[PDB]
Amino acid sequence: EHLQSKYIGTGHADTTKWEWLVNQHRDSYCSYMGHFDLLNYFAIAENESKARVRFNLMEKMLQPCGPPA
Amino acid sequence: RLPPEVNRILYIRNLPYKITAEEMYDIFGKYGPIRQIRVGNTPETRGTAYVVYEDIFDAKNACDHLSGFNVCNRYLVVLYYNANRAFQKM
Amino acid sequence: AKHHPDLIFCRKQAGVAIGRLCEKCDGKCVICDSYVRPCTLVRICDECNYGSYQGRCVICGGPGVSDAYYCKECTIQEKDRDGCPKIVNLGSSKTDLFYE
Amino acid sequence: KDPYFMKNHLGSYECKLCLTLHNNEGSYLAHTQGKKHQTNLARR
Amino acid sequence: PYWLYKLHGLNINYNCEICGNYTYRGPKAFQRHFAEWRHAHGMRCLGIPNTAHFANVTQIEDAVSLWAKL
Amino acid sequence: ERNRPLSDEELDAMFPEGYKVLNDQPSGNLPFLKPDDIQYFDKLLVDVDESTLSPEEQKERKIMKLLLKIKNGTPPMRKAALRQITDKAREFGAGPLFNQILPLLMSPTLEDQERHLLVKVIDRILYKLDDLVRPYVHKILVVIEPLLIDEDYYARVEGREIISNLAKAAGLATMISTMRPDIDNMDEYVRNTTARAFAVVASALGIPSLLPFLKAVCKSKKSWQARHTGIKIVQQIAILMGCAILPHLRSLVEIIEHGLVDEQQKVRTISALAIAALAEAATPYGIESFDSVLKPLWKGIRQHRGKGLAAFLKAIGYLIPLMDAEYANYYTREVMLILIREFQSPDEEMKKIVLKVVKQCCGTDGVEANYIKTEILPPFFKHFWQHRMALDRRNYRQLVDTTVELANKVGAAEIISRIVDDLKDEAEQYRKMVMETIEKIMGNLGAADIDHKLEEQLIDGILYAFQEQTTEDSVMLNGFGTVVNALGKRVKPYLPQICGTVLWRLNNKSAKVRQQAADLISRTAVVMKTCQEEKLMGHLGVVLYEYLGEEYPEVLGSILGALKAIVNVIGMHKMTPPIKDLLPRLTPILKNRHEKVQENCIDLVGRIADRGAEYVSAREWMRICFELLELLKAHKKAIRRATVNTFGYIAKAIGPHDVLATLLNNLKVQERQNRVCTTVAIAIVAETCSPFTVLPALMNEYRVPELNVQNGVLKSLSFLFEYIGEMGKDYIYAVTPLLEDALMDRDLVHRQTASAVVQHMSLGVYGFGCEDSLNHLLNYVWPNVFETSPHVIQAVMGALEGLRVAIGPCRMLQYCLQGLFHPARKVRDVYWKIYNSIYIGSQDALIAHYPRIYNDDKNTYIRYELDYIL
RNA sequence: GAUGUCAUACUUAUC
RNA sequence: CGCUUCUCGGCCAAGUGUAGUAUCUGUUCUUAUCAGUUUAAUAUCUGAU
Repeated sequence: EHLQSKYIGTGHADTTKWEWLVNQHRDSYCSYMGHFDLLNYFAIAENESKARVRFNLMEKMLQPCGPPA
Repeated sequence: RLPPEVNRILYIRNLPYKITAEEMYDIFGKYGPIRQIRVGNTPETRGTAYVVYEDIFDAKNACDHLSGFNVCNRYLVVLYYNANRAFQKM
Repeated sequence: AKHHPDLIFCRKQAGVAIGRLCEKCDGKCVICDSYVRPCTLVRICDECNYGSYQGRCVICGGPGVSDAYYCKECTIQEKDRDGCPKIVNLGSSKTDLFYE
Repeated sequence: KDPYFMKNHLGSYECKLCLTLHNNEGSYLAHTQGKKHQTNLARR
Repeated sequence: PYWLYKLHGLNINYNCEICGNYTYRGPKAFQRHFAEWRHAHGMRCLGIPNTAHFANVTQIEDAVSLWAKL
Repeated sequence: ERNRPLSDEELDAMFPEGYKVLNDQPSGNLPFLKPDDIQYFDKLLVDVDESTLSPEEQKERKIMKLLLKIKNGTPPMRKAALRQITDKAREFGAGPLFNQILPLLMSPTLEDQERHLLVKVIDRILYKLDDLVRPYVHKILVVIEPLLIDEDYYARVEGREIISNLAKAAGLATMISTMRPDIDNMDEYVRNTTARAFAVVASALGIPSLLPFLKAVCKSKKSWQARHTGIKIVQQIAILMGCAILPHLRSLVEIIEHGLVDEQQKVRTISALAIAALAEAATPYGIESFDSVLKPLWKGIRQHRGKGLAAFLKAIGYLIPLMDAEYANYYTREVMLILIREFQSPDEEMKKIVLKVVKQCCGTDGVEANYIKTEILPPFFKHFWQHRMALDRRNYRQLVDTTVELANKVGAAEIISRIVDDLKDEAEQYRKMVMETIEKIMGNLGAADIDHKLEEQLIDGILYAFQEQTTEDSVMLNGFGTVVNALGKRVKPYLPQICGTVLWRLNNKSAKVRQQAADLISRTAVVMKTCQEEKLMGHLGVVLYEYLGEEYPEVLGSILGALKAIVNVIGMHKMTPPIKDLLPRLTPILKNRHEKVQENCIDLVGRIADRGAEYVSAREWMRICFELLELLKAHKKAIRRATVNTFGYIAKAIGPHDVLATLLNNLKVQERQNRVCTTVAIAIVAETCSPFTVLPALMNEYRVPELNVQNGVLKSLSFLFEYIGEMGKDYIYAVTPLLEDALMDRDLVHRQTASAVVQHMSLGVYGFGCEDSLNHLLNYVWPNVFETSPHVIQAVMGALEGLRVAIGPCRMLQYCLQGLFHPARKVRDVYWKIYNSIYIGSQDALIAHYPRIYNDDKNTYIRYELDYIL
């Protein structure tokens, strides 16, 4: 009720798997954008810099798994 | 506003046996008119008494101003009267 | 508190106003209600401490005497990073005993 | 001499015939008279 | 008694097509008889080994497909 | 009923032997119905006889019958009726429940307890009847309307909570549609109650949720009554939510600026009161909010006189600290003459408004002290310092606040020279107000400005006020203590003159005079050590050592408090009443049935055990530890917290070998508030002394075949672990098989105690490498989360929150795995709650501990960022 | 195993 | 009343109020199908023979 409205990503008993997967992907993107080690590993894995990787992580926050079902 | 545990009668435990009726009437009559006072005259009920007042507020003020009163060399206690606790010996 | 399940907290934005405790609830925690090993003070909100509500008790609501603080079990469990632990509504607690 | 009333490890009474529990001593003596106790005595 | 048969799920007709379409008067009784000697002797005629994948298998064709898929 | 006279037979039948004298019953066991309440329960006197003549509404008569158990029945019967009506509120319906509760609460022969029980039954049936009382919103609002304007604060708080619950349950459209014809009513009190209910609904449902409706109600020009009701609702919303109003100030100010311009003076006064209230709350310092409002207010205060000018002056005094320094200096230079001209006003409301504005008019720079002492303070002393102002509390507290503000602004000596003449008056209320003002001036400013020509007169006035006290108020003793603390070393030719008065007041026929003298000796006990007075304190202690024979227990508790203050202000082993002749003297004094006297005796016993434990021969402590078990089970919450500390001090002094056996023997009592206190005392004794010596003995109390003793031993172990914390890493292997065996018991209380002990061991040994015992206890605590009791569920939630912080969030996510998509909803809801608690505890730790999910056909769930490796 | 009346007992440092 | 001697004794009915909860005691469904709500699956309720 109020816990799902105050803190997003908690869930309830009628939560589907797609919303939980989208919340887990958003939490993983926030942990990658927050921690410097994950951003450095993502910048060393590809040829892009830290700003391009941060823009690609911020642009993928809107529906990271796809359309809902 | 009064709790339901208070009543018109109040019990006293560990009372001196050498106390007269005039001293008990003076100690019980300080908070109001005392209707009746019964002292125990039994070896199994020695040191206990029951003082019933005419007013409920006067009985509550007497029970609030007698718990731990200075007496002879014993530790007297004043408590409220209970129907289930007074007939525990039977 | 933990004794009354009908008590609700404010859960607002905690500012710089430090919480206070009365003489009857001095030393006890706000959430865990423990009087052993204090770790961090409680931060009140802006609406819970304004005007006549400044320097009052968070649990009971009377005049404050000492400073309010949380126990050591609440600082490690991330219970002090929540909102203001101020009791606003008093339901089925210290209300029927005054009328009886 | 009732062979069904026993003492548990928590200071209570246990009837193994009907498999019932009783906290005080006055509830074990009043559990022998009833419908379920008579049914357990007649079935066994 | 009717209360012990209605509360425990008894007196409910269930069909088991593996053991010659036998009858079972309970879901928990059928789950207990699935891991038993009679269901193992019924499944040994078709050639399926007694494992944990065929515990909830009732039809013979579904059990044969589960044995052929593994 | 409790004050009815009884005969001699009823008095003799209620006394045991061995004492020397010096149809009207509805359906059986229902309680006695009142003769004036035979209208609502008229269908209960006859038999039911349910045989093809029982409609559904007759079951609503059962909803009346439980009400017969709720109005004047037994409190267990009332609790059973409340439990039957709360769990069956959805099946009975809100319709017949409201139709039976509405004439019962509107009876003219009701009481306070019956109205409180009806309000509690309406609030308890409001959580299950959500979105169903929308036709019954007006019938509840008409009954909850006089509850907010009541005299008692608890009934007003209950009415405000009921109004907030009704606003949260009925939404915003139904409350606006129900209160819409209640604004243009002819009754002013009903309109004020409807405005207060609308303000409570706007505070409970948000300010912009009711802001355009209030703007449309205030901007409509049809009658002055609707505008006055809207202004009163805006003033009540500004006075209820100070912080919430501040953001809405700009809006609220734009609606309040439209008023105070019509021909009706009542609407202008209501708009001025709303602006004053707004200034107090909305935009507390928002001068701009009052900008477009400061221009007509000065014109209305300068062009007219009366109640509207007083309201405009109050609004100007409330908005004057909310402006700049130059604006406040310009406003204070043009409002001092209007405040001096209104000092001779015969109206009490205008005088109260002037006294409230005088405290805010001089609170910063701009107002000189000489002009305030010459032309402002003599009219404030001649027009406000009267005898009629001390009768009302609102007229006395505001006057005391204005006097404190004048003493803080101008000076404390000029107020002390004029307030000392009223200390020896013939009125008790005026003398108490003067003593409170002197105490506030001594606490805020001090006594440095007082010379030697006024300190003796102030001390004589304080002595005359303390010696001629007729009430039981502690204001005079606190004022004398504050005056002594402000004096300090300046009261050195005053200690014999106070001691000769205290010794004379300690021996009197009255009982409150000795208690007042002991309280004055206790309040002035800290001023004797700082003034190099050691013989007088010893003489007072020797007098109070023999003053324990006062028959009044309120005087004996005050004498014990004075003795404790004298023992705290002086040395423990350097007292002329020494500890060798006082600790046996207090051993029969600790067996008192009072609350404050027993608390003072327990505090004195704890101080004697902490600071004077070497003054006994180790024999009286073992006798007093057995009497300390009878000091608990008291409804005061003060002696039970000191008795555990006294038992811990006795166990630290005499060795933890004798008190532990008494604490284990006193654990089997089968009484409430007697087993938790002994467990807390045993935990305090184990935390003060070595916890290993009480380690096998705590394993012994679980060996006895008893549930209460095992529960008390588990509670003592949990409290000792919570008091130890990081010191419990060495006592975890000894408590691990006991916690493993206690969790497998059939009793839910023992499982809850084992879960609490596991949560204490998890919160205490977190980060020490003790994850093996936590993972072993989590395997047994995991079937304990499916219980139906809320206390066991809360204990399991606390154990899970401890194990998620101790063993790590990964183990908590692995234990809660495969339960979010469970078929059974009763376990899926608990798994979702555990997952939400683990996410609120540690959200960043669930990224690396998340399981691998395969991608679907339309959506992808595989984390391609973490799956790559360099 | 559920239901509704009665009794006993337990817990949350509740007052 | 002051001094000396003998003996004895002392010290170093615990209540009320609020929140939840585990048990027997006093009683009930052998109604044979269909459709709907709900339940993981039972149980239960609602209309037609």
